[PDB]
Amino acid sequence: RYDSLLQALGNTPLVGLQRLSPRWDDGRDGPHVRLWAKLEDRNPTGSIKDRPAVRMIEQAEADGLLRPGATILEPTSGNTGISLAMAARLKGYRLICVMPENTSVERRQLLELYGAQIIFAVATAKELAATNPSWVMLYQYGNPANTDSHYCGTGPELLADLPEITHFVAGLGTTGTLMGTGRFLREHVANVKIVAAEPRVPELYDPEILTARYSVGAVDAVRRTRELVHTEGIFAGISTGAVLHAALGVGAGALAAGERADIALVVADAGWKYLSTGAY
Amino acid sequence: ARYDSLLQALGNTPLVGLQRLSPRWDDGDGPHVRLWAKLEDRNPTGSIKDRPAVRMIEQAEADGLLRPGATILEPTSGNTGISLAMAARLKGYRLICVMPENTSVERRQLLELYGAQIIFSAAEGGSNTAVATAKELAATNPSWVMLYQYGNPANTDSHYCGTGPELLADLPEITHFVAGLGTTGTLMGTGRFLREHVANVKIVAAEPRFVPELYDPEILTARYSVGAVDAVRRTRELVHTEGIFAGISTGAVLHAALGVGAGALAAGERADIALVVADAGWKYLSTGAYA
Ligand SMILES: O=C(Nc1ccc(Br)cc1)Nc1cccc(C(=O)O)c1
Ligand SMILES: O=C(Nc1ccc(Br)cc1)Nc1cccc(C(=O)O)c1
Ligand SMILES: *Cc1c(COP(=O)(O)O)cnc(C)c1O
Ligand SMILES: *Cc1c(COP(=O)(O)O)cnc(C)c1O
Repeated sequence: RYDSLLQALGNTPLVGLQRLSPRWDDGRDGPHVRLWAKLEDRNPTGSIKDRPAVRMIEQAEADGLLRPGATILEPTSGNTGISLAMAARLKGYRLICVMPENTSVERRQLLELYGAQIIFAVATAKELAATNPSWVMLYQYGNPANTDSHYCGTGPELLADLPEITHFVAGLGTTGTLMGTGRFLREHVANVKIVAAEPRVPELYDPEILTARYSVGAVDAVRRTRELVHTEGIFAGISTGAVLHAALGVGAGALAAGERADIALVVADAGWKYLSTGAY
Repeated sequence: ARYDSLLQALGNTPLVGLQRLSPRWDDGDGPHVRLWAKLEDRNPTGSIKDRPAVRMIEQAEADGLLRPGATILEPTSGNTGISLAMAARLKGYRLICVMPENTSVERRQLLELYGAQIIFSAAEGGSNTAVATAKELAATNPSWVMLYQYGNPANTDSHYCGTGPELLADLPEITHFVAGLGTTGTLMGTGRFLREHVANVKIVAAEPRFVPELYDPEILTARYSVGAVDAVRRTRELVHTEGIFAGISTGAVLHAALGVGAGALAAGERADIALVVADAGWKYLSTGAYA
């Protein structure tokens, strides 16, 4: 038990996708090729972003860059702003997000609910921060604490739950998830594969880390999200579907090569905020 | 630990202290009065109903009453439908939900996504009408299996064997348990396990301003009615002060738990009060309650 919602963060579960795996059981036909989904919607605000956000705020607090009542500014497409907004409420900070306008209304309403101000993006944010040296722009595209939240949280957990791991599949945006988790995994698990999926350059990006990079179209992503919820029950956001497409490629490949695989993949958030789009 | 199936990643939900919101968080001018939030939005479909939906099916499975291909029928205000819709996809069953039209669009959406048939019963009569409609649909077509959540003891048992033990493990110093009073499973099963293990424990109900066959009034200390308006206000207050983005029934439980908390404070008595967050705010956004 916890004294704050902020502590009820991480230690997310890992779930075997038996129905969707290319081959769950070892058989006379070859070794298993299993997909394991890690449910990051199970964090305080519904997404993996609670990890880096919280750690970024705590990290600047400790660096002495924040004082109560202070204004925090972050460019975000939604999830980090929501995470940050939650944390700024409890800690007594103001939040301003710089966001693209083609975003789902659900994001707006949660930002508003948490008391965030929205300006309808990195460049914009950078300009405003230059204009207001009072403000703190944690900057998820370059803040080492993004990568650390994953090196120190996601990665270790994944290793603890899946020591037989062969591949890790995540989305590539700020790149924190793959740089943190991936470097930790490569530092502990020999010949481990680190696989991005991106839509068809931050400062956190390390080119040495990725093993693979699938580009995934929007139609494939949506299609795959639906398959996931039809077949495993998992009500995931759309990034998960791009991720899952790239997991089925690696899987198909392990199946064809008769090699054993256990393929951890990230469910970065749930479908809730994507409903308005009518992709579900 | 890991799970071979989403069906297993269920229960063992977190319990978090509400420091800002508890009347008196520090035991120092009075003993403390503490609110503890058990977060049942941490469940496969984001609701406490995962506990009972799963256990009803499995227990039906056991008793011989189900074998896939089979079609389940259930009346629901949404949460139970969703749980059952998810569990029915994995187990190879078809689902019909009877649900009133007043319900939020988000519930409809999810139900269809999981691919349940939904008969929207008329708003007039609420759940009585959703239930009566299912009984009549059951009466045509006896092959459809109605688990019946208002009377299936696998509902009360899911909380007796899960929710309760989990509470007692995390908050052994517990003095009250507050939860909404719907099918009555949560309060009956959690309340029965706790009365057995914790002497003097208070079981407190919240209900909105027919009697389910699960309902044993012996288990309850007190029934608090709560208006929608107070529920919305307390739900909003919960996010503003503790960051917890809860559903509206959680506001009603919060409103009732502060009553009890306020009671303990004013009499200088220690209270450690556990309240259920039955679901998150996601399915309530279209209502406008969060604007
Ligand atoms: O990169 C993604 N999502 C994503 C979607 C599809 C694919 Br394919 C890969 C990643 N999200 C993201 C990236 C950078 C910042 C934020 C943010 O929430 O502020 C989110
Ligand atoms: O009783 C509630 N919610 C509720 C709302 C306000 C108050 Br006060 C107490 C409970 N939900 C409920 C009850 C019975 C069945 C279902 C269902 O999801 O089918 C939901
Ligand atoms: C942030 C995010 C990603 C990408 O994670 P990064 O660590 O930023 O690369 C993918 N999907 C969702 C839903 C996200 O919020
Ligand atoms: C079911 C439910 C309740 C009440 O619980 P019962 O165990 O049915 O009495 C309260 N709130 C929500 C959101 C629910 O789905």
